[PDB]
Amino acid sequence: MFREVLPKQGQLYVEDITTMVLCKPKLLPLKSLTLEKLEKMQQAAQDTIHQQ
Amino acid sequence: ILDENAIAQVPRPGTSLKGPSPAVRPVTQAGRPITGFLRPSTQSGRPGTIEQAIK
Amino acid sequence: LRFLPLELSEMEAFVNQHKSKSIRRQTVITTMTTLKKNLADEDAVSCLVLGTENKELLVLDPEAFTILAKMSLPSVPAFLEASGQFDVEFRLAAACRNGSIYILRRDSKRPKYCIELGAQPVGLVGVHKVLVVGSNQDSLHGFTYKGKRLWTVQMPAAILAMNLLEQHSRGLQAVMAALANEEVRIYHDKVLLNVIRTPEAVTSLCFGRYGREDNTLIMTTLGGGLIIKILKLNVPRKTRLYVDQTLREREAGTAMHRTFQADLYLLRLRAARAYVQALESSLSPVSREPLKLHAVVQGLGPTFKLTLHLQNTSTARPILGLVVCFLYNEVLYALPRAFFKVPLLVPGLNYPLETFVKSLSDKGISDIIKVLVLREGQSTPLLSAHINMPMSEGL
Amino acid sequence: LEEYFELIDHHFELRINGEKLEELLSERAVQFRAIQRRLLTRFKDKTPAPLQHLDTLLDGTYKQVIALADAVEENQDNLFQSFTRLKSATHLVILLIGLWQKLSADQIAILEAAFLPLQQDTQELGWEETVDAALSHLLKTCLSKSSKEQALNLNSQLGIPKDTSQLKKHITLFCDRLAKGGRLCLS
Amino acid sequence: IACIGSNHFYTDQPEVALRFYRRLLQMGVYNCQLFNNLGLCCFYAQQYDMTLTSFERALSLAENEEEVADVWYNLGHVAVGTGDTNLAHQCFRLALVSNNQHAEAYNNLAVLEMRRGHVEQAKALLQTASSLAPHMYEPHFNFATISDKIGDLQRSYAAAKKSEAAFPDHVDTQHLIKQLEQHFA
Amino acid sequence: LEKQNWLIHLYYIQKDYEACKAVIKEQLQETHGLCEYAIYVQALIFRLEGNIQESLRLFQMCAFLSPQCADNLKQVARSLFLLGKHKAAIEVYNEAAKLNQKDWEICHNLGVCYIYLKQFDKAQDQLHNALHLNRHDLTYIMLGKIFLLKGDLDKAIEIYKKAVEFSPENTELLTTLGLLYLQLGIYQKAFEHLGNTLTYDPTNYKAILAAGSMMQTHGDFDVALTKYKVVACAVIESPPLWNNIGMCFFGKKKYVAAISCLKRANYLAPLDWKILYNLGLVHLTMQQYASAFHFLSAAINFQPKMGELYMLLAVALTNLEDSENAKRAYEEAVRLDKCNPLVNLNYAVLLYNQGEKRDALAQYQEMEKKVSSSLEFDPEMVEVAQKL
Repeated sequence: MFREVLPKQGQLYVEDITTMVLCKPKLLPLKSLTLEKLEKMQQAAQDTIHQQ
Repeated sequence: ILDENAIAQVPRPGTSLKGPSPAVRPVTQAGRPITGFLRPSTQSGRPGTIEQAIK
Repeated sequence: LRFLPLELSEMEAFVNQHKSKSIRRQTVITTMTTLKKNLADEDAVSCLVLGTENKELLVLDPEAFTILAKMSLPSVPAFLEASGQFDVEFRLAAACRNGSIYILRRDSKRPKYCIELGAQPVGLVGVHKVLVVGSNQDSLHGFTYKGKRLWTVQMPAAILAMNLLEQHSRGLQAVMAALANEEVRIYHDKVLLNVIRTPEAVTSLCFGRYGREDNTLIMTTLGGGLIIKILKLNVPRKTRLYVDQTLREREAGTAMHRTFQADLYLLRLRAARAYVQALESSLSPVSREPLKLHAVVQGLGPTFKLTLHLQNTSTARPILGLVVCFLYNEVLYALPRAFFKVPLLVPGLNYPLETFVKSLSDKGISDIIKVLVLREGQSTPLLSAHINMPMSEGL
Repeated sequence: LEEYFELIDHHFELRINGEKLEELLSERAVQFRAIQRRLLTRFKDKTPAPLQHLDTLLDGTYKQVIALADAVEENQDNLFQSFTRLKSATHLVILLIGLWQKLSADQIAILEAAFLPLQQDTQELGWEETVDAALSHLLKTCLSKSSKEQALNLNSQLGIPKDTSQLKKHITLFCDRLAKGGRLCLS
Repeated sequence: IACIGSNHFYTDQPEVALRFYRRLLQMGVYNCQLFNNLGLCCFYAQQYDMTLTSFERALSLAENEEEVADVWYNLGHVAVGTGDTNLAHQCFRLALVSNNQHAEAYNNLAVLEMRRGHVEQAKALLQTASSLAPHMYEPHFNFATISDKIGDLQRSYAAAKKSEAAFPDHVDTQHLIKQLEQHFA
Repeated sequence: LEKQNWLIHLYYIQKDYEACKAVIKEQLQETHGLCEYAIYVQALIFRLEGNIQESLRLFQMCAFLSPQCADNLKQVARSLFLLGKHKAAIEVYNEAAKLNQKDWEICHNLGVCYIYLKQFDKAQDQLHNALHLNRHDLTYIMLGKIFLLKGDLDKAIEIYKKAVEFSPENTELLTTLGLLYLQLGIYQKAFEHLGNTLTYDPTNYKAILAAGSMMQTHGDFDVALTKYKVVACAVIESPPLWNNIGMCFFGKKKYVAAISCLKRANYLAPLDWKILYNLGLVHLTMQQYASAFHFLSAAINFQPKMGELYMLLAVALTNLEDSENAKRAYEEAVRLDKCNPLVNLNYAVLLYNQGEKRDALAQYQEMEKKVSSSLEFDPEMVEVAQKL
């Protein structure tokens, strides 16, 4: 019945070093209903043009 | 660009259409952080010249 | 031999073969500082601290023909070195061309430095009480001898040269302040008088007083005239959602760990799969054998400008034999030269190689265009790129 | 190296003339757009008003724009002819350099890559800048041993120059440092 | 719901945003955007069981080549948050392979390259990113940083000034510009 | 020659850069060149702007005009060194030196060039010369940088002490010497020099960070928290500051308000192993064991040659129903750890809980060979001893 002991002290930065930054995660914006309808009406014309 | 309708040319900052910093929120232009819910009325900034808008 | 007036071409070939040597002297100056007490004999002077262009206020002394000191602590050039040639408190006001004005005292004492300016200072005079400096953030700043801002004044444009006239009380008269769009602007510090357009530029504004009157003003423009015209922290907060989520994590941590490791394994699998498929089709515009290409499309209308930005990314190694081949739908787009050699790609330069795509369909049809960059001895593309051509907006 | 430079200079004079014609066409187009916006404003307005000969200024500007467009077309054709003739000349010059010294197939291929970079000038990349960058690099990594010159004269950029003297200096220096016994490489 | 959810996610409250997006999930909305958003929220709200399956549903639902590229970009973000920079390398390269004009993928892949050591690759990729999206500040700042690290203070100035033009209230850009303008005298 | 003299020196001082530049195109025309100041304004002024190409061209012209002038060669080599070319900068500084053998600038610049060229013998000797001619602060800084890159702080402490000896008001020297004291065992003179810096500049971020770090190390987290409050608004988004603040809040048992700061710092720098290690440690202390493994594995993938990382990964693992992985992780740790007995004690605990009691004695003996302050690692030391 022994519990493993954890260090109570973390790692602390002692100087700020210029590191190359990464771009940030990108939440894909949702669409409206008018926009979806417009895109689908734009692609349906293409489909009928190709299907003739 | 080619259509001017706003009466005031340089109105007070806070009365014209023409938060988290770019270090957190991704951006699309110099400002204008990315939005949720793209709608087909979104302008999200405007270009200065026809050349910039084309290129 | 070549100062102003001589032949500009024929005697410049005799300068090299003669080369008779020269002398040296003190460098180019703008302003000085001198003594005032033993002045009306012009030989019992002691200190001569003059300001040059290399911000070197050399302190020369005629009692021993020596150089006592040199003031180079700004090491940036002053505009007007001494706020009106001296101060009565001897708090000499050097003006750095960075956005700071110093209180670097006479005979080079210890510096007090007020950096508190939004931009560089333009023009400095003094009335032995205040420091009226210009600015470029559309204002002026009246500092005291110690560094406290006594009064600032707002102006619409940038300033070129100011002054203040004689003192009746402790500095109470008008300020002649020109602008940067040919305008003058006169003030009583609090009350406004004039905005009209005389001087294109100006050197100095002083007295013009004749006949023992009160005040006559002079104005020296740069066209040539001499004008006289009178008119606790933000630490975030966590809601019930956070404590419920942490309780779920504390009670079901093992299942989360296991399922996240399974998901990571499947993600590595699918990423390796897609990477191998891309390597097969050679669809990466970035892929020993160093290159980088991306294709930009510009323009509405039936004719688009398609510019391929290609770049060799290596320490120092050029790429001799490469060639670009376009893949399009020959019924929708009319490419003049769908295949062409590329120049010798020097490591580090972005080569824009452009073409003119043209939409042929009378109806708006947007079809992809592939680009393959490949060696001339090989048949597998070195790399590739894709471009979704926009709609035609034809006629 | 002397009847070859005159073709280069003709090509570059045509290029400079084209850039001037285009920067003039820019101003003419801006004038036309401004007068057109004025006329559109007069159109949208209800109240009648004299045109104040705005239509005449529009016609004049339109004539200027058409003249400048035709001038730019003719300059483009002349530039293309000059480029083809220059390609023939540089072909001959590479041939005479590969014969004048016992140049193998590898160095001849390097020279053909450096001197024959493109078959059409464009408003972002032309023959001068490209061959100049290639020659500066070839002299940098192969035919030079002083770093002072390597950093002062032997630099490479892809912007239209204001004079052809650097290109000609580099070509003469290339032939010279080949004469002394230099040889080309890649790494 | 989408607007308040985004604002809740970016002001370091991803659990409330995860709730706001689980609401849209509960109301029958079935997109590629919604599921990628749920993945970002689940990962950053520290719910590692429902994280990657959401990205898988996203990649499944994506009716484009830019949506697929954004999902692979976000999967690379997940991977680089997990460590194992090779998986993030592959995900960023796939985001490039899907959408060639994806500047964030270029910037992150150049960051990982310079992490490996290949400086010229990172320089070229950051130049491409800053050419595609000038309004972003990270490619300019990184290019200026690496240049200043090797030298070339002219390029460092031309890049840090564009960084300040993109994100004018930055901090490291200001220190870089101060150091540069100090080196010039 | 130069009739105007200051005309084209009036718009420039005020940085007008229009009339002063346009005037050049007119003044030069009237004088037909050979002014020597119009070109000079274009040069140094050009270099003041971002452009360092036209500055190099005009310094080339000034060197051509005066072939036997050392300052012009110095300026041309400096315009080179402002670009990436350091070998050519050295070869021009050499010519600038064979015309003047008594100036410190040539030697200092040769030092900083040979530094970028990784030639440390020549750089070191040249900077020693630059000191002997005229001692300057930047030469001392470059010499300290050489002695840090090449070797040890044993060679840099002397140089930085001798540097701060005179002109002791430079914040860079004080702060760097204090940092190098932190890098060694001394924590007292480090505090002395950091306070010396803070007297001059109270809001010095680079010094406040290290002072708060030192404070956190010896308990008293509230003082470091106030130090960080001093500079929080100046740098509102900086991963090191928020990592130190999260460790402050983790010190005084504010585990949630520490996870918040640490996750915020991790979002702003996903490649920084210290924040990942801290997140893993805090999620271990919070008994979550599912996130702890994730962040510790990330910090392993970012700095794999560490001993405590594998210990904590094994530690959590033990609670994730995976004991074989904990075994191999502990083996990795004990192989890769040298001077931390906590790893040995925890592996002994794992072994004894596995019912072995045989290799638990081996890990206990390894720990007792390694050895001393932690209150709770003392008891488990004696409890796993007496029960074995």
